[PDB]
Amino acid sequence: FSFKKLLDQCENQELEAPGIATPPVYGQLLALYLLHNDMNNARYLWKRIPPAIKSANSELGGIWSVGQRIWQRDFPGIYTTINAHQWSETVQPIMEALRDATRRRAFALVSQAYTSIIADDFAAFVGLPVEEAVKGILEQGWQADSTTRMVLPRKPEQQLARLTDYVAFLEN
Amino acid sequence: EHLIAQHSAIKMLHSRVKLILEYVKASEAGEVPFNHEILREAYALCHCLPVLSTDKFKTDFYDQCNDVGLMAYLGTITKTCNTMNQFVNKFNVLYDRQ
Amino acid sequence: SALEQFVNSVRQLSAQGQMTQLCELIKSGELLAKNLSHLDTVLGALDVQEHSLGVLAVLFVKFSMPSVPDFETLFSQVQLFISTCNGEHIRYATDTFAGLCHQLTNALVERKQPLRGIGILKQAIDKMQMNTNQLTSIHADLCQLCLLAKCFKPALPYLDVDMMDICKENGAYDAKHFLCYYYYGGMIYTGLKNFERALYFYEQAITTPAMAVSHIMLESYKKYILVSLILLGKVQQLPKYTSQIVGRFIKPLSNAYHELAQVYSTNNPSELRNLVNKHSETFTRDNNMGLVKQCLSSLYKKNIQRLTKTFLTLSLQDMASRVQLSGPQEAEKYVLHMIEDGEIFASINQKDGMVSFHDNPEKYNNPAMLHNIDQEMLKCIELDERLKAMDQEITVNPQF
Amino acid sequence: SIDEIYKYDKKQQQEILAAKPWTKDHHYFKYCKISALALLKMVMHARSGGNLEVMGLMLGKVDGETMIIMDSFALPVEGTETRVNAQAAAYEYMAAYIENAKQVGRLENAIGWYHSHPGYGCWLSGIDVSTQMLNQQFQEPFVAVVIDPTRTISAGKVNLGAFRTYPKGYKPPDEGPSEYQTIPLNKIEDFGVHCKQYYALEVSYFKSSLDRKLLELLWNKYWVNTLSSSSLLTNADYTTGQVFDLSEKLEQSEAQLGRGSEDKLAKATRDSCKTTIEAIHGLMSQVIKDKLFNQINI
Amino acid sequence: RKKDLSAIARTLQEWCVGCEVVLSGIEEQVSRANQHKEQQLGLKQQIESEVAN
Ligand SMILES: [Zn+2]
Repeated sequence: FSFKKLLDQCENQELEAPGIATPPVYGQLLALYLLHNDMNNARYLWKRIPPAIKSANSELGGIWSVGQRIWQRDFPGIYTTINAHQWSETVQPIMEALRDATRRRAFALVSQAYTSIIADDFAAFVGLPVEEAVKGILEQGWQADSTTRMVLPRKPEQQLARLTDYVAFLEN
Repeated sequence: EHLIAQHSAIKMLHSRVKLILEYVKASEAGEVPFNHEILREAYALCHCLPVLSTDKFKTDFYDQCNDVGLMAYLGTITKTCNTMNQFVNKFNVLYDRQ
Repeated sequence: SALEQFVNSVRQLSAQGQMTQLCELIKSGELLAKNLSHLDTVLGALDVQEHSLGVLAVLFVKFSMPSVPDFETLFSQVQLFISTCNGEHIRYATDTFAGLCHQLTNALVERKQPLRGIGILKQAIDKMQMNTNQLTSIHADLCQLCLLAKCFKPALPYLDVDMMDICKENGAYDAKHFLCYYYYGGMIYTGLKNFERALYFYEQAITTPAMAVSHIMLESYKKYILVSLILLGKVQQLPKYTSQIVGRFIKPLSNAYHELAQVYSTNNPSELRNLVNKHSETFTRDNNMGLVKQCLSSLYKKNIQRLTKTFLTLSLQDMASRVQLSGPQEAEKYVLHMIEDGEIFASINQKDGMVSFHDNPEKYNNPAMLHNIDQEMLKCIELDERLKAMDQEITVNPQF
Repeated sequence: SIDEIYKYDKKQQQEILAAKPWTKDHHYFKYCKISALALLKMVMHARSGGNLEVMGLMLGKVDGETMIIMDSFALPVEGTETRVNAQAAAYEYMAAYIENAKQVGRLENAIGWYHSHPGYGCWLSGIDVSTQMLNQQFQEPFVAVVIDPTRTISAGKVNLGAFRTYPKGYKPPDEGPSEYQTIPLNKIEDFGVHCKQYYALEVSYFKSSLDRKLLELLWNKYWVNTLSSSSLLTNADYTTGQVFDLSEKLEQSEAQLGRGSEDKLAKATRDSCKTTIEAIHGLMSQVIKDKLFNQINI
Repeated sequence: RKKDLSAIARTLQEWCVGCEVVLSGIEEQVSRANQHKEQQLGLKQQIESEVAN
């Protein structure tokens, strides 16, 4: 989706810019490279960030802390860090986009690896409150449990040129 | 030189079922006999469509092509290994006293 | 005077009649007079074609001040020479690269890092590297940069090419050039975590005829150890056709490293702690913070991998007791990041405390299988293609 | 005319038969004009012969500088590839046949030796090199008509070679093909003893326009048969025998290139690529039928 | 089965020709590829032969 294009173009162009490019756009690229949970070359380029850029761009330090809690994968804390500082129109919106995207990442993978869990557990692992998860499972029809809140996550020419290649090797 | 025997037999029966097609088209067209045993067989045919959807042959053909393809993989082996041996020869030719 | 038809050579007489002067003998200057500003009219403007042989042999009698104050001005027209005048056979453009750019290289982190040359300058870099992103020490500079300097992007184009076609051929290269080459290859695919690619780079370059040992090469074999042990489930043994004195001399220099290889079979925190404190001199010698818990990661690699084919499910509390794991809830935590590792057959049973194995590597049942194999297809295809091409050229061997 | 070469001028043919150009030069016969009777029962009687080696008399003639194989085929016999002058014993066939073939205007006479090494060729081995050499000093114009049945099974082409062997006293001149061929243990030594004592004839084929029309019309209803092969099931075991044989040949290429049959490594790479191509093209045709008839969705 | 007969036989003609044209495009891709294989290896062998002298 266009958010990824935003990431890519902002990254490469902001790189093309420097004396030193936009520190605000620096932290914006920070969130952008976070968008995939792409954290390690993220810290890498963090370590090219000029220090006045880091401390001065307070959203930059906030986002860095956010990626910190990402490495915790502490979901609600990271959600809060989203609304620690707010860079609308480039970050806070993509804050939301990345948030929902990786929330769905957690959705899929947790439901997959699910055997039994209080749905509240992962609901807090996606910011969803108790009966928010009640909605998510009932609307999804997933069986919940009393005394355990255990879910039931369900999880989900061509050959001619082949032949040409076969000849090109075999028959050469 | 193989598939042209395919091509020849297919074109022969192609003329056959094409003459079929032609006098058929005439049946519905006009002035050529109206029988209920014409297409009807065509219905049988369209239920003769791709035999064995079955996943049975699907796995079977994964089997077949994987076999031949790993055969060819080994042959990526044969080709480049013959190349490699000739390389080691000429390495023992000029770099060395073979 | 000194550039009467010589600047006329670069502008005009390059690709001309008996004007084969500059290229063949392979820079912030190229003439050191008061008119160092007149060093910047038109040289990086047009191209680097057949004007090769003479005038460098004519003009190697100045060879002073390759670092004139044109750090942006003649730098600008050399970024042009990148773009505008990239050239004919631009390998020998390593000259100013050698003389100046490494010169310039010396200043880049000396200022900050390579601020200004990388992106465009790869234009004539690749105009230099004819076909396969062919090997040069431009690789060396920029990739030492992307390794240590926090700028890893411009060779992301060049990441896993089977680049070849180096130039010895009147120098145009250096042992250190490839040394650095697979060296930052190792260190970066470390940091980039494509550890196998770089481990490969190491071994493929370390069987090279080696008689000079370097603590640089010591960092090389060390990090190789790091990957080959951590990255693997157990130890690798290599094609031992490496150096005579080097591969067998650093091998006892790898004393602690063979013993630590044994340590990979050991599973003891305290000893590895002590050895890490020992080699911390290397643990942070190039801002390689974290290597010790890289080792710890290999540790829990062994843990989990053992656990893999043991059973279907256990008292995972009791299993965490089993596997020297540091935290049952924590246990599923790193289990589930293995799920982010995307490999594990595990599952999330809060209620029963159940984690099962699910043994679905593949069910041989895919167009995806087709894709794996078509990869294999084209890969082996071009493999045999250059097999036949190199065979072809072996046909070009003279009277023999 | 297309029928101009089907014309068996018994006059002209038996004239050049008694011509004896070979006694002037044993390399006179460069061509081998063949009518497809050779292919006919050579092929299907090497294949129908199972693995049983055979022998006998070929129909034919001579034209210009050309041996002519009007006939070649197999026996339901054995022993060829090891018989002391095998072929002779089947000549009783056209000890009779050709005779009253003249009663229908087949005024031809006997010209050669039909035969087949079912599965591994049509030629004359060590003892049959005694056969071949002795008989070409016995029977010249004589030929080692060479085509392999199972080679022509997994090969898709008729490697026909009319091998007038170089008689004793006559060495291979400029043109001695000497088709080197992988021989079993029985006769590989004697082939090395006699691999360069024969040349090949420029084996052309002659026919009528009716012949071409018949083959085309053959294809014109055989194509249905074309999409009904199922031959990957046929000789997958043959591929397995090649598996073993090839690992063995790499063993032997190993043993050769160790210290110091010429370059068995390169020959083995060659033959491995070959047989893999063979199995792969079988898989080709089979996947062809499969994807076709199985991608017919309603 | 009174009459889709016209439409029946013509849908038949349709799909017959459709599989026919799929397979015929295959046919001429074959007249490309290993006919291209003939030309390619012939020329490559010409190169290899001219490599000698
Ligand atoms: Zn004999």
